[PDB]
Amino acid sequence: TLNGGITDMLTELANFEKNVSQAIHKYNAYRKAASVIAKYPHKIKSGAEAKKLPGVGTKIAEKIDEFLATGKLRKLEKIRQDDTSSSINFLTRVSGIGPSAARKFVDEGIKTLEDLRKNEDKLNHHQRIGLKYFGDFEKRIPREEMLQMQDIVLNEVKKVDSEYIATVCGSFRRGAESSGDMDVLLTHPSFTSESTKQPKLLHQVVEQLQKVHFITDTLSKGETKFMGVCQLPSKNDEKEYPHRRIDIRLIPKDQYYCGVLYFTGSDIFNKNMRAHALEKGFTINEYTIRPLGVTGVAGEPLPVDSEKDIFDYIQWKYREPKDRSE
DNA sequence: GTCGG
DNA sequence: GCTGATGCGC
DNA sequence: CCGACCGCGCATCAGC
Ligand SMILES: CC(C)(P(=O)(O)O)P(=O)(O)OP(=O)(O)OC[C@H]1O[C@@H](n2cnc3c(=O)[nH]c(N)nc32)C[C@@H]1O
Ligand SMILES: [Cl-]
Ligand SMILES: [Cl-]
Ligand SMILES: [Cl-]
Ligand SMILES: [Mg+2]
Ligand code: NA
Ligand code: NA
Ligand code: NA
Repeated sequence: TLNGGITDMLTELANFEKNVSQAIHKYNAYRKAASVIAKYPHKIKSGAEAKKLPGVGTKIAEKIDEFLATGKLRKLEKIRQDDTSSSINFLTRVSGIGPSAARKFVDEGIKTLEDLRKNEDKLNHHQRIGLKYFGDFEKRIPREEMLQMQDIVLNEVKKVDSEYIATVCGSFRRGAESSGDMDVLLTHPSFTSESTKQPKLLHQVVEQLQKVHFITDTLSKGETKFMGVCQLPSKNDEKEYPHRRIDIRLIPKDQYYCGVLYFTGSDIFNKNMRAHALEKGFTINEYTIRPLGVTGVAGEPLPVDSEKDIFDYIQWKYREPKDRSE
């Protein structure tokens, strides 16, 4: 929050480029600048000082000078007045509605919360649930609640098969005091990069979590990735808890470290680490770290037995999860 | 929008 | 039905 | 300059 004013601006500009402009790289350009500045241990005095950080160029430098002087950005002042941009930004806040669908809904006259609600028929399944829990999904989850959720998920998984290992990742693993949702990495001895000795491994877990009324809805579900909704149980006479988004990723047991690296994030940290990797001649995904041949084709997986091994391959000193929140 | 070759 | 490309999300 | 910008699971559609 040291340069919160500036970081909020950039994030607003990022969201604009992504939602309205559908300009993915401009979106990432702004988020990275915001990330880099949020990490800067000094209260930025000028755009010149900002431009020294990597990710901040000449354009963002001008904007930062304007913000510091007026306390705002004209470009944003106008954007907030443009009804189309405002409508598109709003709609995109519903899970399942992206830049394209948002713009299309607007063309059709579907622009508000009320509109969406009276037009459920025009929404696929995911959007339908996103609208259903529109309010809850914007609420934060206190670490205390994440802890209760962790307990339920681990114990229920333990009941299905004592050999399952569920690891809560995301901002939780990074030590945050509150998370936007719950991310669960899951492994089972039967599922390795070598073979799937048992079917429905993920399905069985989902089923059990639904059986105890923890998982309440499903946005999407496949053999290895579940995207849905969950809710902590409330006590007698106690108001129930908000519904929460939950992601469960089944990953080959032998590829745990690359998997937990991926799922721990942050997303920008991942983007930065993978980029640095390429420069170092390696390619990283949630399954493996491979070398880049002369041509450019990925080689065979390199041996990995800890997250640190991955860091070593790219010549980066290890960074604990708590320090990966970029 | 920013960066590196 | 399939594969491949596009949305959307992590 | 100007090309690259991480990598992938699932839902959905076009074309066959
Ligand atoms: C701060 C959070 C948004 P929250 O607390 O508000 O939930 P989070 O938990 O950090 O991220 P979230 O739940 O969206 O995705 C989980 C992880 O998936 C990885 N991940 C997400 N997006 C990407 C991406 O674009 N690329 C890669 N490689 N990994 C990603 C890194 C992410 O950490
Ligand atoms: Cl772009
Ligand atoms: Cl691994
Ligand atoms: Cl791979
Ligand atoms: Mg999360
Ligand atoms: Na810079
Ligand atoms: Na959305
Ligand atoms: Na998530």
